[PDB]
Amino acid sequence: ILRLLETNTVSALDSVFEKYEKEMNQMTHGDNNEVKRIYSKKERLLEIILTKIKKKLRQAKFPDIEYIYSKRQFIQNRYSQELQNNERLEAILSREQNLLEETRKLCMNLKTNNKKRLTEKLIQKDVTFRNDSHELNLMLNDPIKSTADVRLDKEEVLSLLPSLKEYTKKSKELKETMGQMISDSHEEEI
Amino acid sequence: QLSSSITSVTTIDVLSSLFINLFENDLLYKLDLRLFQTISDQMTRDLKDILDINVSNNELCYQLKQVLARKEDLNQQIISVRNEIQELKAGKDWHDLQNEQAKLNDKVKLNKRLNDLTSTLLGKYEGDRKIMSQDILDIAHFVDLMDPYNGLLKKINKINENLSNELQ
Amino acid sequence: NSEQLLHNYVSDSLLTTLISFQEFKQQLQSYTSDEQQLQHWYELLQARDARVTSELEARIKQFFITLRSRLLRFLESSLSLETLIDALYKINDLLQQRLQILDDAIQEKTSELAEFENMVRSPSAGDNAIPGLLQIIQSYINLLEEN
Amino acid sequence: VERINGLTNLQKELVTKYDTLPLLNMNLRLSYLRDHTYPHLQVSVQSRDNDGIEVLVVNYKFCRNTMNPFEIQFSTLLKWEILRISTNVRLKAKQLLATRNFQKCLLSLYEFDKIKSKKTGIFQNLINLLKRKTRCYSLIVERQINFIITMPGERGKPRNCFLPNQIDLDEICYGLIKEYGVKTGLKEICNVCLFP
Amino acid sequence: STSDRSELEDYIVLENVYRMFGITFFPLVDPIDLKGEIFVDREMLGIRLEVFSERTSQFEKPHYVLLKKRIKSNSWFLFKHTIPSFIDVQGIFDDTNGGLVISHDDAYLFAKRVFLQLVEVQKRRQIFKDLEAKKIIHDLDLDLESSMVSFFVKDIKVELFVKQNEIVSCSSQNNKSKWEIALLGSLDDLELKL
Amino acid sequence: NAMPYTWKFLGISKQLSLENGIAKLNQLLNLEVDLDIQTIRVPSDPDGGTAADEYIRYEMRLDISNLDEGTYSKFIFLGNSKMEVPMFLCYCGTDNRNEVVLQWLKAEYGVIMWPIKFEQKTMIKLADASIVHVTKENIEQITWFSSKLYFEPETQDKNLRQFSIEIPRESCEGLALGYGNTMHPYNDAIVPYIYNETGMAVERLPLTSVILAGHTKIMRESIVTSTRSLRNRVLAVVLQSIQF
Amino acid sequence: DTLVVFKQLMKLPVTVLYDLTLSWFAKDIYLLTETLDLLIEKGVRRNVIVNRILYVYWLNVFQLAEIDCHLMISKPEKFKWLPSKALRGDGKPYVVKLQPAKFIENLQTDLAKIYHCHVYMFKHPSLPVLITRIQLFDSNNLGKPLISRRPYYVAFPLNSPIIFHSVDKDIYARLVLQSISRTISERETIIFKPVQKIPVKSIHNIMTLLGPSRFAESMGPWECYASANFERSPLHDYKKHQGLTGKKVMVREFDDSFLNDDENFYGKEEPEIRRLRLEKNMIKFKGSSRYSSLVPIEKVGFTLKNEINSRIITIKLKFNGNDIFGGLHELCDKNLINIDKVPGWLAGENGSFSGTIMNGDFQREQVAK
Amino acid sequence: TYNSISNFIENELTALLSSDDYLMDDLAGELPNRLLKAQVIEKRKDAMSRGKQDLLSKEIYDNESELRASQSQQIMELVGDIPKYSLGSELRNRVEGEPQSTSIERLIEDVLKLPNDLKVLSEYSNLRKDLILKCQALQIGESKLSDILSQTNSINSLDDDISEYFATYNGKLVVA
Amino acid sequence: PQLQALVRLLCETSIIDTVTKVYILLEIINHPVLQSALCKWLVHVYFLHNISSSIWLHLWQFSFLQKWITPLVIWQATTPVDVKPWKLSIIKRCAMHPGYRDAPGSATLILQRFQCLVGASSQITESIITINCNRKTLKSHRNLKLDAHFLSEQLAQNWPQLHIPNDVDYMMKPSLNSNVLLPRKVMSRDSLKHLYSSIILIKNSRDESSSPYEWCIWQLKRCFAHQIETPQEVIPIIISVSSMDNKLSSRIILTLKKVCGGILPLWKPELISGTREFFVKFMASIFMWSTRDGHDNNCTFS
Repeated sequence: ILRLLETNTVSALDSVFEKYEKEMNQMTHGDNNEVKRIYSKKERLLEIILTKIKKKLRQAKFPDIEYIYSKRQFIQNRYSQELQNNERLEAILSREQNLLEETRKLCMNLKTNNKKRLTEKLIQKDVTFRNDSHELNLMLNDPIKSTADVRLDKEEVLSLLPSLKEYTKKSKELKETMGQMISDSHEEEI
Repeated sequence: QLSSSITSVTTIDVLSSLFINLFENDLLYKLDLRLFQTISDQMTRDLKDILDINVSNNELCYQLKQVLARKEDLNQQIISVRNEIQELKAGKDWHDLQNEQAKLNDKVKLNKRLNDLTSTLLGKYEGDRKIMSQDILDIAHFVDLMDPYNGLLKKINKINENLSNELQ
Repeated sequence: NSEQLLHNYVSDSLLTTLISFQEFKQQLQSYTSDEQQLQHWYELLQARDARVTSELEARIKQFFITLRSRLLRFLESSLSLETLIDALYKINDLLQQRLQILDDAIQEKTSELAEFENMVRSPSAGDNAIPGLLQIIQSYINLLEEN
Repeated sequence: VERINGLTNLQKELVTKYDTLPLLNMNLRLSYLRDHTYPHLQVSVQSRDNDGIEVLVVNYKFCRNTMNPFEIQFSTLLKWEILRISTNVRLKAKQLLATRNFQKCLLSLYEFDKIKSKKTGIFQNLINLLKRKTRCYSLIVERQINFIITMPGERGKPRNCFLPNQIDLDEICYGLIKEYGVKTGLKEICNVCLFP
Repeated sequence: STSDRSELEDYIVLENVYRMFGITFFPLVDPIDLKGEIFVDREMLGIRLEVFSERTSQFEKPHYVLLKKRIKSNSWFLFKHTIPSFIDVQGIFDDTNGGLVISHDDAYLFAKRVFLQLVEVQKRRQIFKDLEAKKIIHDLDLDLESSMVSFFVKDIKVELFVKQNEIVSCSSQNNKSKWEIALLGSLDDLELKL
Repeated sequence: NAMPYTWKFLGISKQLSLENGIAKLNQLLNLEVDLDIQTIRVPSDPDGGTAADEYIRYEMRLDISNLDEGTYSKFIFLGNSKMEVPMFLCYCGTDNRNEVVLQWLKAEYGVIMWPIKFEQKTMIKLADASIVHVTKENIEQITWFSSKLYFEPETQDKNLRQFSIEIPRESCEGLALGYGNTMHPYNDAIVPYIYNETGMAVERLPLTSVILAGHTKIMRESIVTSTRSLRNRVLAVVLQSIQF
Repeated sequence: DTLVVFKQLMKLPVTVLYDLTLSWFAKDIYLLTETLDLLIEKGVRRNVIVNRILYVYWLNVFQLAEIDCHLMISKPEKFKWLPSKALRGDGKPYVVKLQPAKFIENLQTDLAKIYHCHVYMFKHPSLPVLITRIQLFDSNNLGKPLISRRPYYVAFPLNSPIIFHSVDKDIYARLVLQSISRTISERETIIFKPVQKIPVKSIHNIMTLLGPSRFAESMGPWECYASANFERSPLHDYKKHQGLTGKKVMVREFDDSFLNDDENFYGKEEPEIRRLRLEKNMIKFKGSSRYSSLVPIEKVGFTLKNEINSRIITIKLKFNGNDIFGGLHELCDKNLINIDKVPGWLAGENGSFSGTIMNGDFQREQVAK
Repeated sequence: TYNSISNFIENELTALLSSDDYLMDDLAGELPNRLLKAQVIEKRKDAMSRGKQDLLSKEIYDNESELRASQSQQIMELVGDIPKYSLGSELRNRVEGEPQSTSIERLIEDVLKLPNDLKVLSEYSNLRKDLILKCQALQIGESKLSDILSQTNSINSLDDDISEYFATYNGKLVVA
Repeated sequence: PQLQALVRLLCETSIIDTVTKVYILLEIINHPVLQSALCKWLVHVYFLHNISSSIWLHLWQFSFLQKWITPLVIWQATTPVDVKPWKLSIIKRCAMHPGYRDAPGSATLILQRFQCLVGASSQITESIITINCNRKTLKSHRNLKLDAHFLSEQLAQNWPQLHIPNDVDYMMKPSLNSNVLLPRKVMSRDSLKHLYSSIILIKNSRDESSSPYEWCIWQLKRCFAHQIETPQEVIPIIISVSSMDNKLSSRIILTLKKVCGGILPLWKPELISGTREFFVKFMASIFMWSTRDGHDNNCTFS
């Protein structure tokens, strides 16, 4: 019973340290006591009776604590971090289910836009441009898609454009003076 | 099992109680008294604590394992959520928004501009009787560039063609 | 960490104090034997297997407290008009950037059409062009009229 | 079960075509070529030994136009000239051939012919309406819908933006040129001329 | 013989000029043809696809796009081809005339669309990999279609992203505003910056 | 391969009728076993020219307490004297009694034996012989199932190994009626069909094992079925196979 | 662990690649160059290089120090794939992509599973980058390290519609795919990769089969359009003999079908006609131990919905094998299948798509897993 | 039952003493070995023990408060339901400066501003407006270059109608 | 007395099972053990005629093999092992179906084995005695025609069959002349006959021939050495001389071995032709001798 005697020795020593704590507690709760040489001799007598009981227990050998704190705390900490991970993933599914019902609401709003284009076409009930625009070739123009109006551009027209349009009007009057000469060539073939 | 140390604790309690009877038979002894009953009850609840702590950890191990399976439900669940939130921007790319800007501008914006223009020129329905002028750089360029080269060479070779008519 | 705090609370600051509550009944009430009630406390509340009752309390109360935190999450789900004006200003600014880019490239197209052709076409003269044109035109018109 | 070689006569190889390659010459190459690229082409070879070569690009929709090249090597990387132009275009062709690269050039000259053709093909069946219609140089004479033919130095292939109570007309015509076809855009402009 | 061997050589030089025209068609038939009278019930246009370089001023590996007569009704839907799939064939195909492509001219402008779509890829690789790669010492590398392009200017690493010959991305306020530019401005701005 | 009745085949040198020494077999193995003897004039639909249809399938009917194919172990011995090899031996199951049966069959008659690793034309012929179901009117209707003509051509380097051809029952009737009418649907339609489609001369092919659906697994030499019997025209053509 | 890494590091060659690995693994280093110089000339005791560096300079930050094993067993081919398109809700694809923006999905999976690494790579004949991507997931036992469970790969080529991720079909596999869906979005664009053909083989013969190659459909009887092996350039007299080319008289007669299906006899022909049979085979399956394929297709299943007499005619046709179509000219050389009536779809031109053709209308059968 | 389960926990804790001296099971012979003074001492004990439930009422609210605070650090660290994206990188790091995409995303942030995330980074919005104004000056510079390049052509480049009409009519009448 | 007689043979052997198996099979005609069952095959031939043993072989084993049998080789090997060292009944009965399936779709590899069976079968030429020249000449002719017919490898197999059956039949005639009762007259007959057939074969094999050279050499030696060791064939001196115009064709050919054979034929001819008549046969023989001597005075270079 080697492990039995070892655990008994360790547990009795832990009880001896807690006995020292209890002896200090009784000394603090005592009238006037400061020697404790009787306490040390009592610890010696306890060790003597402990060895005698160890003889009696090794005779009747009829056939782990900080280890317990350690393994218990090991699995507690593992469980706690596992729980932290759980609420993290719970946070992320809460965020994305919030997002799922958001975009689901917006696709229902697109369905309301379907009913609204029915109503908005009901107020006034009255494709091959790709094939033609690449049959010939043409260009398109889009300074639009802005909710604020763009005819008030004359804020930021100021950079070079009014000077530009004045000089183009000057060139327009110059080409009018050049196109005076067409008076011969109006209807030379009509 | 722990019944052995339990029996040893019982024997230590009996002997410490005999010494307690001797001490309290003559009275000092308060310290020794609390010493050996602390020995006794500490030994008891410590052996009791370690054995049922073995039991408790041996079960909450597998309750932890159950919450690991709960984590697995989390991962499958967020796969499904992220999946559907992904292809829900596919049906929003789809026909809904497409027909929205395919008929919205069609029978709102352009028909707005058209009916505004018909309110203008139907409101002055006399256009063939009033103006017809819809009230330039391109005509400027093609006229002012067809004149000095093409007009000159066309005229001089047309007059030389008249010379070919005249001699021949 | 929260579960760590909660079992540390329930184990330490409750059950160790309950054991202290047990042992302070020998010391200062009287001088009697004062242990009979201690073993009857043992024998009676050995249905509180305190480790197991503490862990069951943890695996109840920590969980519904997290449910309560889920409840009290919801909080959101003046002077901003200046930045709203700044945003509308940048809206005009970039719409102007697009429109000015189109007008810039169109004017550049007019430039590349006009300047290069009119310069390198007649070998860079720009003399009195319409005068010579009308002169040869009147001469050719007189020749054709005589024809 | 014979084994002759094959340079011509469809029937023979059209039986004995167990491969899949380009078919072969006889004319069905060049018939597909000419008949599915409509204005024509002529040559003469002028070998050397490194090969000066001519061509006669018969541009052919109604009024002719042509061109002629210079030498190659047999490795096909040598240099090229223009030696005959028709005067329907004088200097816009030199805008083009200012640069090299005959692929783009020829295509434009080709698609440019198709552009002139479709320009006329729109103008005749808009003139067909027998109301107050009058005639202009290159646009219309009613109420001034012009449009350029740029043959630019940006993208290599000629693109044609349009022109049509001024800016209003601009965005309206840009709108209506997205629903009912270009061949009917004149019919639409007729509609805003006919009733109002 | 040599009686019409000159005639054949004339025809193939006519072919050579017709294929520097670029897009061409050319008949072929795959051996699915029942009946020496012989039916052909599936016909192939077959569109060879040829690009002119400048840097060598050659022609390349031509591409090839060959469609075929659909069984039911007089159509031309796609068959095997080869242009590398960073260019779509299928969508830009059936885009034209609703996928309902019958004549040869709509087929022609189909291949035209493919062609110039191919060729400005060739043009911008012909810009990068030649001109400032060799004039400027440059230590260049690039993508298959030239879109992440990164190099030394002479000194340092600059990435830029390209689109329809217009620069969008760049890798300083100096740097960024000098280079969100057009392609013809790119070589000029590397001339200027030094 | 989900059906029990395994029917390895065996040929006979010369015919000897059997009812003489059925006491001898019943003597040697001590177990009463019926020998049935019955004339059938297959082609029972007479489109075969009526040429020596004396077909007397001897049925060693091992009729004991039915606990196995080692208990029900029926044999069929089809004979025709006016054909050169006269007679073959089928046998079902997996019994150990069959060994001394055939051993005695060698012994008491003095006949010599060989198995039949039969071939492609064989497999196709009896394949569509399997689907003509026997009617009591003897004008026999045509069942249909779904073929799964597993091959296994080795080539060099195991490159091809194995390639199926599976036909839905619908398409079986399709190519039947489009032929049109026959009693030889496979060689009349289906192998002509797939020759005209995939150019696969399945006659010439290294076939290994046609499965027909839920009903047989014709193999390289060993027809397996899901019936305690073999159809008589099937037995006729497998006699026809080995002949000359 | 050390057994596993020894199974890996025995597959390696030695030459100087071990030297460069251990060089940056060691990031002493002055005279470590003179350790490794001698161990270059003592590059002899080949297998025990492993444990000696694995003990001298020796699962937390060590991951890149082992993942170069993947970097260099990319040398061989052994493992598998499967492809996946990249749609946008219209059938338009793209994968135009700047390289280093992979911290994005690094952080994005790090929001959802624990700290983690993935080297990128770059193959050096074939121009993808590939993402060896190890999911560090767990640590449990019922000891402080974490589990590197399953290196899932995503290789994508430059500028394709296609990526091909590796084949695991798991709740971590699909999770990483779900992440890499969204982290390549970047514009609130919509990616949602759907799947193609299920089986596969290795890298070169997946990208030349499909992706950003020029064989998008060029293979089968058509590789003379893949290569440009005729009609060279503007040249002159090569094209004259290219207009003076050979051929068999492989007559398309039905009587020829009687000659081929029926009418079996002896050799009775010179090596010319035997040659012409052989290149009928060759031109049918390639287009020119030589007798393999170009590309190992591994198993396919074709289908055939004819309609005949206004009535559907349906045969299915599954293959197996270790490379088919090379197997089929090695079958057809034996004059076992009668070559002129071999249509294209089982001539093998589609590149391993088990499609369901019907009256010449080959398809793909989308068929998600 | 936040502190109520613990309230029943401490109640069942003291109820051992309550049921013990209430039955007086050992207390019947303990006077031999507090008549009711023992139970008086017992509820003295339990009134002392209610300090623990005072600590419950403290620490439960402490825990819930700090977890609410952690939730506050979460919403401050993540985007507060703001999926806005390339500015959503731009406010944290430069990537490339795509004026196309920054322009277009700038055409989508101006939706319903007054009619979160750190007052929506008005400084980064001002930085983008400043950068766009810098580009606007960069474009206007080339506009001035075009103006000054076109102006040097106009100055350099810049009766007989009826006379030529009479001459052409005379040509018609003298040739036709 | 065969009950106790074969039991006495059991007293001289150790194989009771085969004894009782004779008294009641395919085990035996599959295979101490092997020689003992061989003696059982002999004993079955004794106690039978040849039926109950031989019928196994001479119908069913080759007539599997004409269709197919698996190993295909050990069966035919034992077949020849049985019938070759045994009865002319088995021999001629086998040879009937041999010539027939020869004229029918011959398998051209089994017919090699049947040719070996004939090659020992001086039993065959023995027991026929009536018109073997009919049967064997017809078989040789059919093989020649069909060899050219599946010729037009094709030509090499034509060479292989039409020469190998020839060599085997020549060995058969060699055995016939070893007996030579009336087999001498038939030996002259078939000897000149197959010599002529191989001569026309060499007319289809003039400048392209491989094996048939050895065949004609075999024929010539089978004339020559037989006539040298047996000078009793003076009525067959016509046959011994009869290689004249064929010998022109034979010296008309590398033919080193052919010339060696011709030298042997002519040398034994000049030896045993001194007893012949100096008018008709030996005049032609010495004429050939003079022609070959002129060929020798031409071989002094050529």
